[PDB]
Amino acid sequence: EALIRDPRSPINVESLLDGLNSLVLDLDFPALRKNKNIDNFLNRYEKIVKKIRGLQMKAEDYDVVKVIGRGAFGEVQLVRHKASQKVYAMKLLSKFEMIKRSDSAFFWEERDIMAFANSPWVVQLFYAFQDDRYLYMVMEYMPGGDLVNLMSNYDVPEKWAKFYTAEVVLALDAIHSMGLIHRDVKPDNMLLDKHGHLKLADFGTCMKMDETGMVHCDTAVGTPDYISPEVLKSQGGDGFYGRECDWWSVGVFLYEMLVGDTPFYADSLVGTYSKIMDHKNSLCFPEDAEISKHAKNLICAFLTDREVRLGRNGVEEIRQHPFFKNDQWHWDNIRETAAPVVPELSSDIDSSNFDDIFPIPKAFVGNQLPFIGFTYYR
Ligand SMILES: CNC(=O)c1cc(F)cc(Cn2ccc3cc(-c4cn[nH]c4C(F)(F)F)ccc3c2=O)c1
Repeated sequence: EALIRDPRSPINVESLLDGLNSLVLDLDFPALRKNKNIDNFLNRYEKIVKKIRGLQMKAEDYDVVKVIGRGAFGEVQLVRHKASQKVYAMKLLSKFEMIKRSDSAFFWEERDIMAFANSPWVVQLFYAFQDDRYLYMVMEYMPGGDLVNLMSNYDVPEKWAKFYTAEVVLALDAIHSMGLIHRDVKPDNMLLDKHGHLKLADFGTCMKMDETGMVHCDTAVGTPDYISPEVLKSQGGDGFYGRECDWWSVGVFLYEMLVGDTPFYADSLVGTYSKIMDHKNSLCFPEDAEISKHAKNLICAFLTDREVRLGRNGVEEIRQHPFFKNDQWHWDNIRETAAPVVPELSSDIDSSNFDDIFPIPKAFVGNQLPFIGFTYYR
């Protein structure tokens, strides 16, 4: 009864119900019911399980206002809780699609981080639940938009980039000191809160480090404009990198904010992938840049090989780069100072910073087994 009480422990009630409910799910097919045992079970339990499924958090308890972001295996809806009228962002992952086209385990870390970091820098998850087709992650909704939309609507001044970069650095470092590497740092994944401050999201790509502070992966992950050369090189086996691969992407982000184009752009993927590997020969600023001395400096210090990449030793040697000199904040209080863009929000459901958007088995498969334990209620 002890381990049962722990919502992190593998055998809490949320888990025990998921299994029982996953069992009925994966067994109630006319083919399989031709086994006596399976029918005996589904007889004794199908009525109760259907009643139970109704009492558990389900997709229907959420008014859906707009789809505000799509993705590889699902979408993110702006939803309002019908019974409590509270407003959340709800990510949906498709069990169908994760099973076929994925490692289909990325979601545990993504949930665990958003449910337990309790950091100013990490989007907070309140509920994880599921049904026969989908995983659901219910999180605080960030009404400021992402840094993509913002760069889309402003001539970003270095004062601002000095602000946003610092917040991303503190956030990546927060994520880091929790043992995790965020392998997919893009302006798409940096979100702005009610007051215009940064929060990281989409931890689909997170990997916990070992005690030596490295990860050993053997598949290239991320998105191509931002892939670091070691992760890109790691696709060929013997991938050994540390958290410095995030600072590479922080580099790409500063470049894109100030220049307006990604530093290793190419018409094709193979072009970008090649341009990344050849970064000593391919990184150049446009002659008509109007980029600062220290700005171009910091960016070049990020976009180099991992052996010599700035931030290798720690976060403290990024903070002290002259690019960060400013009459507007210090490093230990930047989330307490005013943000360069504060969203004019009229309502709790303001969606303005957002643009608009199985087989039946013969025998037993157990397609719902990977998802036992995902349900969680804070
Ligand atoms: C392997 N990755 C996938 O399959 C995948 C599936 C998806 F649906 C979406 C994505 C990428 N993406 C896009 C927007 C997004 C927005 C929020 C969020 C959280 N709180 N508030 C919001 C906001 F209001 F900004 F929407 C949280 C996560 C994501 C996010 O992950 C990836």
